[PDB]
Amino acid sequence: RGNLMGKRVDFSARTVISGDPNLELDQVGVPKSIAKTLTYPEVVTPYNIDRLTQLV
Amino acid sequence: KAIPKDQRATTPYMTKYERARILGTRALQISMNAPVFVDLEGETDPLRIAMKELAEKKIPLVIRRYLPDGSFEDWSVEELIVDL
Amino acid sequence: ATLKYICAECSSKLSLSRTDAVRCKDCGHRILLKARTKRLVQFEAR
Amino acid sequence: KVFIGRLPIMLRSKNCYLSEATESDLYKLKECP
Amino acid sequence: EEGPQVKIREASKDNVDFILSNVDLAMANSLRRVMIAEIPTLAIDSVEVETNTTVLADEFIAHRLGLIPLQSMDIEQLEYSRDCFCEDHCDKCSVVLTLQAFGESESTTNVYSKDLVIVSNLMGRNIGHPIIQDKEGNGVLICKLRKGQELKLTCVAKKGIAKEHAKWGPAAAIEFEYDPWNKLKHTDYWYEQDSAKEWPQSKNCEYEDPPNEGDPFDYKAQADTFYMNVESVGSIPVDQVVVRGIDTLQKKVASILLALTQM
Amino acid sequence: MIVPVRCFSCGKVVGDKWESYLNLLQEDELDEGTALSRLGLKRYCCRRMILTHVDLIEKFLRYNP
Amino acid sequence: PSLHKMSMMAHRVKVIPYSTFRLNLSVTSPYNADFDGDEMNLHVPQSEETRAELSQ
Amino acid sequence: NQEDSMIMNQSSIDRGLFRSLFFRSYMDQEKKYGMSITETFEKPQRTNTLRMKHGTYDKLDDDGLIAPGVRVSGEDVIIGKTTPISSKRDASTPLRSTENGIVDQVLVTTNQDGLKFVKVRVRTTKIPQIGDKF
DNA sequence: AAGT
RNA sequence: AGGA
DNA sequence: ACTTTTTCCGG
Ligand SMILES: [Mg+2]
Ligand SMILES: [Zn+2]
Ligand SMILES: [Zn+2]
Ligand SMILES: [Zn+2]
Repeated sequence: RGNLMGKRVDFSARTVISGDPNLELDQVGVPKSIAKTLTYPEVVTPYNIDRLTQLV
Repeated sequence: KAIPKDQRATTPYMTKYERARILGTRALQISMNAPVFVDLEGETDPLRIAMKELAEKKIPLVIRRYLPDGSFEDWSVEELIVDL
Repeated sequence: ATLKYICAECSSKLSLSRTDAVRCKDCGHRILLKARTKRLVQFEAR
Repeated sequence: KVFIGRLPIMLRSKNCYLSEATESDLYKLKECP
Repeated sequence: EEGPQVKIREASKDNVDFILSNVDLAMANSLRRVMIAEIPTLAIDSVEVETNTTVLADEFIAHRLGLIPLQSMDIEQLEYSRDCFCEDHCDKCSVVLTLQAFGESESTTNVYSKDLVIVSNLMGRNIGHPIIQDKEGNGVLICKLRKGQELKLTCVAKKGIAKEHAKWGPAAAIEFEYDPWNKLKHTDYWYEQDSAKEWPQSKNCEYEDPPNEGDPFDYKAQADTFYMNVESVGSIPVDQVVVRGIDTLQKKVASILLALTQM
Repeated sequence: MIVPVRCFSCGKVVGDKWESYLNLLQEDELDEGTALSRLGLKRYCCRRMILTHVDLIEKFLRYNP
Repeated sequence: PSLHKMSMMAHRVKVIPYSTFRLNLSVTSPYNADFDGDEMNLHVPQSEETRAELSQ
Repeated sequence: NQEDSMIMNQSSIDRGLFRSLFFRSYMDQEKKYGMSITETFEKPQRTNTLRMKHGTYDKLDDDGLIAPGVRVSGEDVIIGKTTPISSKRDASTPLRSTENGIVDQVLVTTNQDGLKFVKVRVRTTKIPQIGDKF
């Protein structure tokens, strides 16, 4: 139950929630500190290469 | 055992799950530097590319729809209707 | 100059070393504090 | 006559120093009145 | 005389009561905003603490010091530290105040805004003098010490506006009112039995004409005439909280006009 | 715990007005209502600042070092 | 808790200042969240595939 | 202020509204190991062990303690301690990774045993921010 | 609070 | 020991 | 005669 059906995971973040009437229905406000910690692995491709190096 | 094309009985339409797994699969391949089957008219996101590939039914994938007994119906993303 | 540790109640400066006994001179009380850094701290007025 | 262990004393009790202490005494004892 | 008219009702060291006529509400409000948060003042913004033996913590006192109002008269001839070329501060961009206090007295020793001394060169301009409005000439009470309690620290006051910190607030409360007899129908009075009875009349009712019910609603009517009152904290003098505000706003509009010309 | 300089709501310098308030009460024998108003604190935000102040500092001073 | 398929929904990230996860007010009900100190979780997909699952 | 949220006057927060102090007392002691094999409150470096924290040991003085003025932050070492073996293993107490602030009071005392007893207070102010409950 |  |  | 569940998250 605790290690297989359920699991503690990576690429997960949690904080206090607050309402924003200027956000869209489908968007979630992510604080910089959390965006700066959470990381997506993008593959270097001819489409991204240029942007990707700038972020690197 | 494999059901022949002339004897297929599943939807002529594509499931929500089929479409979501095709776009995921093509996006993963397009992103893994796979050959793209359409003019990327300024396109740079592998999902948007995959969506465009599907739009022109130019995705070389085949859905193997399995039945509870094990028997299955092979349907092409070309033949599957995308009303959704 | 130099006041390593100040006593906690009488506030008399001690300046003792490691192996010079943790106790005050006149009164017992092993309490003893640390006397603020000479490397001075600055704060914004907000 | 003979020593038989140590009893934890409750603050402000008959056996505690603070019971027999004035505002000035307490402040001196670094204890909140 | 010209465009928008002013008629000052009451004046003092701390308060200007006036009436702004032949003006747009948007103009009188943009003016209200500016006086609250866009006029530059000068206040302590860096407190290098040397010795603190007080009952209060270093930063508690720090925050307090910034709230002490400093003379910001000839503030216009002090550069914003950012714009100055020195690493950190100089006489061109900052006023340096020192504060030393000690409980010599067997009684409680009080630490006042008067106990601040300017160590920097003032270049002969009116700035950095702690505002003492106090009757006994003491000014703000920063602290209190017993005996061996010493307070040693150095402070650097800089330009800044209230938009950056409320310490650079040149004005306290700004009283703003219009149409004391709701003749504009800009409000819907909540009541139990009578709107007119239950709601107290404004003092400004005297300076405007009562509605006189036997007349239709003047929809054509616009809001002009704004019964205002500006309060100075001490830094800049009342009149200047107004004048400086008027100017500050003009300068903002001019910057737009100017930045427009760059394109 | 020591008189707040400037009222939280509007900003009127209030750190000076303390001892004077404590005097208009003790020495001048006035009530709190008239004392605040002598000190020229008219808006309730300013009034509450002094009225509701608990000058804890004085108890902390009773401790030795 | 998560007794709903709607207690876990996919959103567009919007990087913003201040430490709270901001969220549109209409999405309040499905999650059952109030802003009285309620906290929330955020999981980040790592594949271009697990992403499609969320978005689609 | 919708759904149990609330709008706070920023102008007020600055004037001192809802600001609070916060203290945290980190504590440690020198442990004696039978044959008088004690631990030591000192500022360690390399010296065979190399099992030390990543935080700047540099805020420490020779007694293995910060002074009561120093602004601490990451996992900066608050108490430097070492234990030898049959040599300087690290036994250093760093500031809670999550935390940051200014050292307030450092107390050097004696344990009932006669061991070096240390308590370190770290102060911080907390200004009313956006997710803050009231 | 139920149920082998 | 405590939050929703 | 005899057993097992009960919402989700600093020391
Ligand atoms: Mg709630
Ligand atoms: Zn002593
Ligand atoms: Zn300069
Ligand atoms: Zn006020």
